[PDB]
Amino acid sequence: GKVLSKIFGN
Ligand SMILES: *C(=O)CCCCCCCCCCCCC
Repeated sequence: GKVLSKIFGN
């Protein structure tokens, strides 16, 4: 959830 945000970001 933070990845998409942290990995993926945005
Ligand atoms: C927040 O929603 C985290 C989800 C980010 C997507 C990860 C999907 C892939 C999961 C398998 C990778 C190995 C598991 C740690």
